[PDB]
Amino acid sequence: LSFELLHAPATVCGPKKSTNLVKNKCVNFNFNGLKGTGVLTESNKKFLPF
Amino acid sequence: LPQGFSALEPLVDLPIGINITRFQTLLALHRSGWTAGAAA
Ligand SMILES: *[C@@H]1O[C@H](CO)[C@@H](O)[C@H](O)[C@H]1NC(C)=O
Repeated sequence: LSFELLHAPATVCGPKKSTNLVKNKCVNFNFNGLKGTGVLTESNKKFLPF
Repeated sequence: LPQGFSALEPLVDLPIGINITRFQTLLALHRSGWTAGAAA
């Protein structure tokens, strides 16, 4: 198995990580590379699919 | 073109990384020689 590095997005890699979500507590979080800190709550907003 | 307003839904994203400079459309032709219906 040989790995190549070229001028490309280079999206060839396995699992990043996974964890369980806890609500109603102040905590840091990282979703899809987006970092943040706060308290998570159930949201009644209806997002569009995209 | 009709009036009114309507937003456009994003559909496809492709990481191709190539150069595009010129293009052409493609149609479908059927023989009954060949007949094509109205289209704009
Ligand atoms: C398209 O862009 C790439 C990146 O700079 C370049 O290597 C290539 O020569 C370009 N294509 C043309 C036809 O100039």
